[PDB]
Amino acid sequence: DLRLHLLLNTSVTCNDGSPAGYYLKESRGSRWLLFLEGGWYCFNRENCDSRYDTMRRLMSSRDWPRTRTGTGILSSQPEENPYWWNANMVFIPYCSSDVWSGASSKSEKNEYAFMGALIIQEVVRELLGRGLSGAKVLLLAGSSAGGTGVLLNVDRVAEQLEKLGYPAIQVRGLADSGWFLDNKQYRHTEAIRRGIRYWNGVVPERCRRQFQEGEEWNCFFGYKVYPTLRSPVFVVQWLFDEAQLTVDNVHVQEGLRLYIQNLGRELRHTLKDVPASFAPACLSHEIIIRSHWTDVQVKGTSLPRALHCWDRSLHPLKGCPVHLVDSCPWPHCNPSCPT
Ligand SMILES: Oc1c(C[NH+]2CCOCC2)ccc2ccccc12
Ligand SMILES: *[C@@H]1O[C@H](CO)[C@@H](O)[C@H](O)[C@H]1NC(C)=O
Repeated sequence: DLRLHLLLNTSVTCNDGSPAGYYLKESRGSRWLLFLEGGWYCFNRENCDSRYDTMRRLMSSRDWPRTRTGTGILSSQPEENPYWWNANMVFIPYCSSDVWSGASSKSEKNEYAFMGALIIQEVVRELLGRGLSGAKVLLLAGSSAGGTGVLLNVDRVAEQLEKLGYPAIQVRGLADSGWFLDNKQYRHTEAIRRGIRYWNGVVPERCRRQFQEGEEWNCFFGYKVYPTLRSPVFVVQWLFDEAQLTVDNVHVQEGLRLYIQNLGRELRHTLKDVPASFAPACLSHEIIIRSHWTDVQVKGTSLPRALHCWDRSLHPLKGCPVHLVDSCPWPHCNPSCPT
């Protein structure tokens, strides 16, 4: 169980103005995993109002429970988490509906607050007083919108710790199911463009400088923002991601067969030069906090093993690979895919 702490700076809020927060389980014998929850987003007054009605835990802390059970990479049991079972564990709930990009308070012109980028900054600052000041490695991880959130925020956390005087903490990222293609749909980007303006969204500075004003939406797509990042980032992405297919209007004859095979090939291509990555040929979505995340393998290597090999590479390795991408071209051509 991880224990809830609401932020002491009550000006850093969820969408409805309630305080944001984090769930923490300390491990005093260890020198930190900070996980960003996902859950889509909203981009105007009308669809944010709908989300407040039936997805309110993603917009408010008013009904959060006092504890959460750590699962998958957040579990403290070696049988469930061979990778980092002894680490300090943090779960940051997603209550800003902005893909963790926003920096805008609720005001007399704004019905909702969109503060995802500032929530991450404030969690880091308050954790430094609870033990993070002594850390050797801070791994910023996340699933779905939280995985895109890692890509948008990992270099800002690194800069924050450097400016605060902690140059010895190594900041790294782990992006799960947050690597999308802005491709042609099977049946018939504007929502991101509108969302960024609604949220006052912020993107990493080197990427912003490349694409310039009005084109910041580009930095939400992994294959465009990743080359601009300085922190080490491990990318986990199913080749046939269910959220990607939903946006593509896919739910089998020749036209759809070719569409699906082309999607897998394009995703494989975007990862060819990503040295730390794990990309199985499965139809699924998210994995790192699922309890059975230890089951899937690529070329004989599990995801917990690949992450352990990544740790060793940051001190190629014999029998300990870090770049693992399936080549077979159809969902479940990998026998270890989730049923
Ligand atoms: O915008 C898209 C997404 C989701 N976006 C959400 C926010 O961050 C980045 C990805 C997924 C598939 C898409 C396919 C084609 C065009 C746009 C797409
Ligand atoms: C609380 O957070 C806001 C927004 O980031 C910031 O402007 C303010 O300085 C913070 N308060 C303190 C005491 O640091």
